[PDB]
Amino acid sequence: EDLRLHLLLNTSVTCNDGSPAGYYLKESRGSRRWLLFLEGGWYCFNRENCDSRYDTMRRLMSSRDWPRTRTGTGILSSQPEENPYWWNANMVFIPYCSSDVWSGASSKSEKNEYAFMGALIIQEVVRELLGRGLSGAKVLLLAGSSAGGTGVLLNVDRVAEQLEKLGYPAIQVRGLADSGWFLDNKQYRHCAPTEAIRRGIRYWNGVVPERCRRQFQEGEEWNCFFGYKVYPTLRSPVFVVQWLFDEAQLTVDNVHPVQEGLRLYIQNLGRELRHTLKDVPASFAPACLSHEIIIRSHWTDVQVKGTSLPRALHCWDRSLHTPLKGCPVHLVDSCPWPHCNPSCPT
Ligand SMILES: *[C@@H]1O[C@H](CO)[C@@H](O)[C@H](O)[C@H]1NC(C)=O
Ligand SMILES: CN1C(=O)CC[C@H]1c1cccnc1
Repeated sequence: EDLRLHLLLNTSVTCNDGSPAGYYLKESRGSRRWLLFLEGGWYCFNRENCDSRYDTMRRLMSSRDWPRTRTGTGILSSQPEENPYWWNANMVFIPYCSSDVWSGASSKSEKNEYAFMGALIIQEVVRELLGRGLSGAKVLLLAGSSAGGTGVLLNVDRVAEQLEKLGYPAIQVRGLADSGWFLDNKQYRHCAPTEAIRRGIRYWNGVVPERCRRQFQEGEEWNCFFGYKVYPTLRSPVFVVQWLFDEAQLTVDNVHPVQEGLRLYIQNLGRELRHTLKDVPASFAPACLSHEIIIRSHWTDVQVKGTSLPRALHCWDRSLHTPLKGCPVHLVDSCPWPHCNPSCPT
């Protein structure tokens, strides 16, 4: 089940500390499908808080200690029983070592203690994979969880543009954003989350998709980190997986028996998330308190309206060949409290 580490041949494309970035790959020679998964794990946004992350979360800032292999799990598993959706695909795990929500385009230098190269890491992984078989692909699914899910939204159209400009117009680029669809909502108690993104973008030289940038304009690029604002600007097909009560959303909202004020807050959050997905035709949004799903081994277990996530993704593939009989692609729970769906993870 193992994916093998390859450090980037272009060693100018680096993790935060200047060590080379890389990717883990398991090829499937009989397949023209490629799954490129972006790991998540928050971010850091100034010298002091990146230094702390370097002390105790160093694998998210450096390749120096990465293992030579990783086991593929969930959507990265090659076992049909664990991955009914894409078990025969070529599998790529791209470690998150740039701490920039995959948006950065800044090298380490005499003025920069850290490199923030997430956007460039994605493009360099794609370039190097073209020499390893990606050139023959029919579908490239850029997937990701948490900050990696936001990274999908920020980067899927740039991957599509890169392959067009390199002369590969037959590769269909698509996105799968898991747990990366956040609300810039009012907190339950008062930390300034949107301010941290704004500061981060300046620290990272962060880049956002061009059409979204042109809408919000200079200084307001932080808006494009919020799915409901950036998604309408995207041209590539994007399937959105989002728990209605995402634990990271609750964290940025300062939410941890439940009285009326908090009950109303939680119910309003789920309703707002539901509302932002009403016109997202490929989506899976269960009424659960959880965080991430697609690379979890039991990702097969959750269902919305009787349809599992692997089935919904399979129906999405069919829709991209009018709605499909018994094969839905838009699956959003309507019940208003975490675990009102009996299939929620424990
Ligand atoms: C290596 O990466 C750097 C930084 O992204 C880029 O500017 C440069 O063109 C790359 N070199 C090659 C040979 O691909
Ligand atoms: C990008 N994000 C994560 O990786 C988890 C939480 C989310 C976020 C939203 C708003 C402000 N800061 C962070």
